[PDB]
Amino acid sequence: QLVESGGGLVQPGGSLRLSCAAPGSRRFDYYTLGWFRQAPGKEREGVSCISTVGGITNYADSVKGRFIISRDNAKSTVYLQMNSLEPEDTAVYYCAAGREMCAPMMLGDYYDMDYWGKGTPVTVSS
Amino acid sequence: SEVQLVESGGGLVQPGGSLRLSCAASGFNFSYYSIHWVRQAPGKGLEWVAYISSSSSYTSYADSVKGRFTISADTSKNTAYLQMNSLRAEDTAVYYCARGYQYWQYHASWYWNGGLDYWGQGTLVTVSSASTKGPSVFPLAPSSKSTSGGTAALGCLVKDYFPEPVTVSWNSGALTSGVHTFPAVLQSSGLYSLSSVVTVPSSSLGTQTYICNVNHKPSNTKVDKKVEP
Amino acid sequence: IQMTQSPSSLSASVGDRVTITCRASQSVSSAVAWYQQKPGKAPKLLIYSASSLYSGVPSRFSGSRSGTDFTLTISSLQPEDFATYYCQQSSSSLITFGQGTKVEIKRTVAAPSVFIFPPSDSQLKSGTASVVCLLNNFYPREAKVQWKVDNALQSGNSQESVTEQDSKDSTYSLSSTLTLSKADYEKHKVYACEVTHQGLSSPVTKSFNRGEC
Amino acid sequence: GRGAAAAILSLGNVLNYLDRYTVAGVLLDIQQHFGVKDRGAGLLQSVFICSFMVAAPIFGYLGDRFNRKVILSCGIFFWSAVTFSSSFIPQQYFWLLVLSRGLVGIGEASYSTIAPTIIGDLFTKNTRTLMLSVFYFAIPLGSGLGYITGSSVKQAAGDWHWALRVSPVLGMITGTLILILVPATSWLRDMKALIRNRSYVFSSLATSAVSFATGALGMWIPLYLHRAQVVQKTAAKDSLIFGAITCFTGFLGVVTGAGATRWCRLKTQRADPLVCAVGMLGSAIFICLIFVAAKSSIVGAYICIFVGETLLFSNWAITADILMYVVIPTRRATAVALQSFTSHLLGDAGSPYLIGFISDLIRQSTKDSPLWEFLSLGYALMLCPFVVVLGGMFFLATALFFVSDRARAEQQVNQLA
Amino acid sequence: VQLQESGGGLVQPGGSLRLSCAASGRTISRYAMSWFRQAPGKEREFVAVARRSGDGAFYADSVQGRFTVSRDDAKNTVYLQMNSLKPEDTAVYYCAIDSDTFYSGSYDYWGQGTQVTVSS
Ligand SMILES: CCCCCCCCc1ccc(CC[C@](N)(CO)COP(=O)(O)O)cc1
Repeated sequence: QLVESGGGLVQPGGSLRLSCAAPGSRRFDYYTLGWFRQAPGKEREGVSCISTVGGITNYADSVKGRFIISRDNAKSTVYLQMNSLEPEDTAVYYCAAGREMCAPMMLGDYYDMDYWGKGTPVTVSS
Repeated sequence: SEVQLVESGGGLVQPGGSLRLSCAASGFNFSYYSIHWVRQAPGKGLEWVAYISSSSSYTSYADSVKGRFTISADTSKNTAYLQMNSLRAEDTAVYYCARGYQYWQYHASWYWNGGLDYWGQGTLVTVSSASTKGPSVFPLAPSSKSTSGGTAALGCLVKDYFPEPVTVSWNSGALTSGVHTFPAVLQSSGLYSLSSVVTVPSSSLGTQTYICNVNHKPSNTKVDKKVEP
Repeated sequence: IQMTQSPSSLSASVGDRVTITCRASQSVSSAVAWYQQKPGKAPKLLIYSASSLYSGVPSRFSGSRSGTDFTLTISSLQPEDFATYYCQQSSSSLITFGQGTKVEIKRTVAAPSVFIFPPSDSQLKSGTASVVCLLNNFYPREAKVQWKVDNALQSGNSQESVTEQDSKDSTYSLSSTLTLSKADYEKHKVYACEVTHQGLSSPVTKSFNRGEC
Repeated sequence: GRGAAAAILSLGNVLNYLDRYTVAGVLLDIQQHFGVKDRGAGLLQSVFICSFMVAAPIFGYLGDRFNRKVILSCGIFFWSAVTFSSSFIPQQYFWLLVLSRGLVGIGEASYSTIAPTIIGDLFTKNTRTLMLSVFYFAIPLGSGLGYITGSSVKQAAGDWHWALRVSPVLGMITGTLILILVPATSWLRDMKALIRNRSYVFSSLATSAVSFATGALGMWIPLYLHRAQVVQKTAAKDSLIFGAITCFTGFLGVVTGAGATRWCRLKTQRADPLVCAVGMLGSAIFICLIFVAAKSSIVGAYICIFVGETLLFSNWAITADILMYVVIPTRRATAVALQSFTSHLLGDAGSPYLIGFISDLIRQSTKDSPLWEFLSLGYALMLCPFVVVLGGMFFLATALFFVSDRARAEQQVNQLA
Repeated sequence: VQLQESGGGLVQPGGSLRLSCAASGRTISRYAMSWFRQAPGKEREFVAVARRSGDGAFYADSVQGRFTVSRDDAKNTVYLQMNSLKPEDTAVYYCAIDSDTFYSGSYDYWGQGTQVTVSS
């Protein structure tokens, strides 16, 4: 699989940084990365994605200007830097890899992914 | 689409038998979530029973059901099944199915605790060794020892009925002020009983006729009784 | 395994402030879920992760942590907030629920009304004697009923039944039934029901002497 | 019912493919009833493919606007009727049988274009793929059953005419059942950009090479084996064996290719063209050994057929992945159609005729005896390894530009929106 | 174990009073206590009850809105604070202690009572 690391309890106005890694000598470079989230009352939704060659990034409408996604395929890792967290950002975060190109209005679709992770939870306290 | 969960399969089974309950889901992607089975006994608190994810390798049972129950799933039809074997008299309860989060074991911790989102509505499972029967009705007759400061009390008593419920009325719905019906009590024998009481002014005992009217649906019976000193 | 909830029953008035405590000792110790149930329905997720409000729940509920204890708080009770409340923990591959605390309505103390009813003749024809002792319109709920057959105490052969709270009087009623065989019934002279409550300075006794009519 | 619709359409496809290869299985017999030579016996497949190639886009155009059940039923009825009525042609008229092949081509083009849309619109995003897989896995089965059915009926009745009459009955039945059990239901700016895409063009040329080899071999091998077995003086079981073999090589090739690609995608991002090229070169090495073993042994020829047969089919499901890896989402409708047309034009439209023509040209300059009758076809079927080697080279030239093409595609997609 | 009541006497109409009830030889932490009234020529009836810590205190219809109670387990004593006194309140007050851990009302240990008068 893929493996997610990070996650925890923060306070409003804090910050956090999650990482996803591929154990072994696997390279994960054909196409490989996007970040998703799920909350208790609602349905899963894509949060952001990054592209194979250029370094072209897309975010959803509700997280623009706060989250930042980045890639590093020398050591097979991907990073998500979350800032200015708020009590409605509390959820479980996942990591996925598929084949379709990186574009807007591709974020929300998660029925066509090849590999999924297992989750890491983030709680924003008061 | 709205999220729905519906149970089915509840009913009456004699001791030593077995049952199969079924929970059917509608509105979500069945293989991103897990299914939990919970039960509540008549007059007590909630208790957790069992757990299954999609892949039939994430399953779990509680200490008091291990070796007797068995849970399984079917993702083509979106259904979960619970198989109950070797039942006993202490399994009488109402059962609900609820929606989990599939990886609640792996990321439960110091600071998480995910929750259970949506619940079903419940099926009643009865475990008993009786035979259908009709209730016997008697009067609780007033007297001077039943009188208190010009206020008298009287009532009727219903005994030995199976299964529940029954219904009790007074003067065919006429008198509906000061009527108390108590919840059913289960004797050691295996049948239920209850009583109903009303209060009246002391003088009114000479002018009015009071009738206790008993209706019992499963055995199709009706009884009428007159109450007087 | 079991958590302890405190208090197991409390009474309050509309507009007041209520807090409930879940005390646990298992391998979470800092993350508890809280649910609500009304008579004859299904429960409803109310708070998760010890602090987070569910989706579409009124905002007057809150949860918090102190030491190893968790507390739930309602800041202004409303008529639809009279129910039973549970806490949940997940300490292994197992899950456990708490014991539940019930919230009722408060009023002024009312001493019960005590009545005694002997068997009818058809009860004797059946072969079983039943005696019914009745307490009516009292508050609070805690009360004690004792039986005396020729000034001897009986235990192990009585049953009690109690109604829910009244929707207009907000009072209680209790019925205690005592059963003997006909042979046992016809071998005594006096029967009596004795009642004690917070509102009675001395026990109230009601008697019945066989042979009268 | 939906399951009934899927089952009936799948059976329709099996019957669709059983009716292309009942002519190959009796080829040797036809060349004696009409007095023709190899030049004349290649046309029977060449005209079929030309008519199918030109018909398909028009019926795709029609199937969007009008009733689809009507058009499917009319197509099945038409080619069943023409196939049945073709088996009475008198000896003196050969051009009539070629015309019959053209008409059957039109009739099958209609169904092959329209049925996938009907299956696609009934189902949803998750279960559509499985239903389409069951639809498409009717190609090897029907293809092999063609050889088996033709040869078996000719064996039983004793007259090759009867090989052209069993199928129309089953055509008529399904043509009516598809009216009862089924429920009802600028391109120039793309061409100006799809010819500057080097990976797309090179993949299209490689697929055309595969088509050349497949069409020529699949029509001419069963007769060549018979000629070889006559020369050895130890001799219609050959077509039966060929059908039995192809029925299983069809599935084995695809499973092998998907497994190898799935593993290699986690080492580099050039997995698809490299796997395809390696398979093509191996298949060429093994194909070029039948024309040597058959002079000595017969079982060696069958084993070589097995291995080359299997390795030539491994790139069937990986060309669609290349096409959707390097082309943006609003040009794929144009790209698939142009690719399929071009695959037919340079593929097996004029391949069997060319093989037969060269065989006759060689033989006219040498004494006509069974030995040289066999050797002429042997030396005319050398052109399949040559074009397979070309196909391998084209897949390597695709793998050279794969990554730059993907980068251009991503820049375009994110710019447009 | 004895019960001592202090603070009874006379009050003018509209005044206030505060009386206390202490115990010797026992601790009132895990028990409940009750206050009763008895008028001359009248019987003994309920007035108020104080439970354990945090479990509230209950009043009756005849004293509601005027009186209150409180505990002090550090001094092992209870205190009743009576306000808005009226002539009909003139009576002898009794302080009693329940011995049950479930509040069933076993009033075993009683007191000597004390006189409270309202005169005009
Ligand atoms: C050593 C022999 C090599 C194998 C060749 C003979 C096998 C017979 C056979 C040929 C073709 C087909 C499938 C026909 C198509 N698959 C229909 O689309 C060709 O079309 P497109 O995909 O090449 O354009 C099935 C069996």
